[PDB]
Amino acid sequence: RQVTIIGAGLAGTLVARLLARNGWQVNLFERRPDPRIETGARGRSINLALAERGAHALRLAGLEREVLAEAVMMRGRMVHVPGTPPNLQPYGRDDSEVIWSINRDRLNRILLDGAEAAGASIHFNLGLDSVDFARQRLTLSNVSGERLEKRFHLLIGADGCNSAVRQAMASVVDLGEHLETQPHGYKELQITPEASAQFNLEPNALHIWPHGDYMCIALPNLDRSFTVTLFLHHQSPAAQPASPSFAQLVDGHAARRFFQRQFPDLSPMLDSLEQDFEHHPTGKLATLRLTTWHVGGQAVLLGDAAHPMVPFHGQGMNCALEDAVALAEHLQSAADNASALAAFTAQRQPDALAIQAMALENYVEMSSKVASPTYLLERELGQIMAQRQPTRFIPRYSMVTFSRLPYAQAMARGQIQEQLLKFAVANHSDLTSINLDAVEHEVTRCLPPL
Ligand SMILES: Cc1cc2nc3c(=O)[nH]c(=O)nc-3n(C[C@H](O)[C@H](O)[C@H](O)COP(=O)(O)OP(=O)(O)OC[C@H]3O[C@@H](n4cnc5c(N)ncnc54)[C@H](O)[C@@H]3O)c2cc1C
Repeated sequence: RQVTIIGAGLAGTLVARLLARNGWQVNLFERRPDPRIETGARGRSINLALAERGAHALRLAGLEREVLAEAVMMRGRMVHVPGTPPNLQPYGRDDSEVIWSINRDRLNRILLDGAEAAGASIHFNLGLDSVDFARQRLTLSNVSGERLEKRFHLLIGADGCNSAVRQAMASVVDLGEHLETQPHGYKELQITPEASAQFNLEPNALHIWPHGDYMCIALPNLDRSFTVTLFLHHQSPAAQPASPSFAQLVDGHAARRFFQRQFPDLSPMLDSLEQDFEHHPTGKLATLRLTTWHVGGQAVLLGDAAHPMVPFHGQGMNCALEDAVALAEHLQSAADNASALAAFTAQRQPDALAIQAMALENYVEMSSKVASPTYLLERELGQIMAQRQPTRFIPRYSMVTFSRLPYAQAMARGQIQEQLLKFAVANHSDLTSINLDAVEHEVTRCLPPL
């Protein structure tokens, strides 16, 4: 059984390992050069939040130990707001609930080694150009433009949010594609080990600078450098045309004044802010949903290729790793590749839609809009119910971040919990008019333990 994978990123390299371990002949093609070839280059790859979902997918592949050896433990959040230095807000309810920060290039190199150790052949410096589904052949382009034609039996599209495989599929089947762009862009910035230490930025934490309609978030690296992401409107809306947006930050000097005003404890650590701002492009935020992820038994999409999402729950990589495991499982036990791909799509598509929406709801949190009094009372009640019934009432964030519950079931339980809270608080001022024992009974009736 032979398979061709396009894209030696996170999902593609993991599924290569799993399939090769299961006895598949795996050929993996990647447009970029092999990052394991030693150069003088200082890598500027971002650090990623690896949660229990991703960690478990790596465990199944036998790689968790190697990845975590090169990852920084984030025990909690540091929320930077004016008035006092931040204190750690620890994760969940014990020490075992942490998030790991792993550098993208480090993870990629570990996955590549893992894929080759399992028997996969990885071919770099070759970009997928086109696919011929009738004759079962695809075309790759090399660095100078030479076009190489190859046979495939099964094509896995793991080539990212602008997947060339997906583009090829659209020419033979209606993907039912819907694109939802968001008004925020992002810019990746860097903190050196020296800057971070000078201003005492805690390495073992996730750092956030909230500011209503815009914000920054930073994740640590092994060498004490941090990667910072600014999220900010591309343009100022028609109302509030003076509100901050990238269009006002016409150059690095404007960027610097923006940070000095809005993020004063962060600006001094951004040594290369001006250059980073001008040299790096402003990224776009979008969600892309497809009704179908496969063409018969010939081709399938996974990871960012199948379901681009906004980066606001730190789950795109975690979802991509989950995808790789599921795809390998379905391909190993299916009647033909066509059955495997349909079964895989039916399992993972509802979960992808769920995290895409929950990421957007996490993204919608980033707003200057105040919390309703109703909302605050619901939150207080939910914290009490979480204490009294910790196996039934679990905040949706913890279900997503610290468990392996399928995304769609996390969203379903969150819906039940929110309905329960909405009716318990409906026409009550404060908490003292709410019968907490009666509410706890409703929690027991409506939410089975996990
Ligand atoms: C700012 C930001 C922060 C994020 N933070 C997090 C986080 O904290 N946690 C998290 O879980 N996720 C995070 N994500 C999401 C995460 O980066 C992605 O979901 C993840 O990288 C997708 O993995 P993938 O393997 O599907 O795609 P990729 O990692 O993008 O891999 C695609 C690969 O295919 C290759 N390729 C592309 N086109 C071709 C072609 N034509 N031919 C051959 N090869 C090709 C590319 O070179 C690349 O190697 C973040 C995203 C952004 C933008």
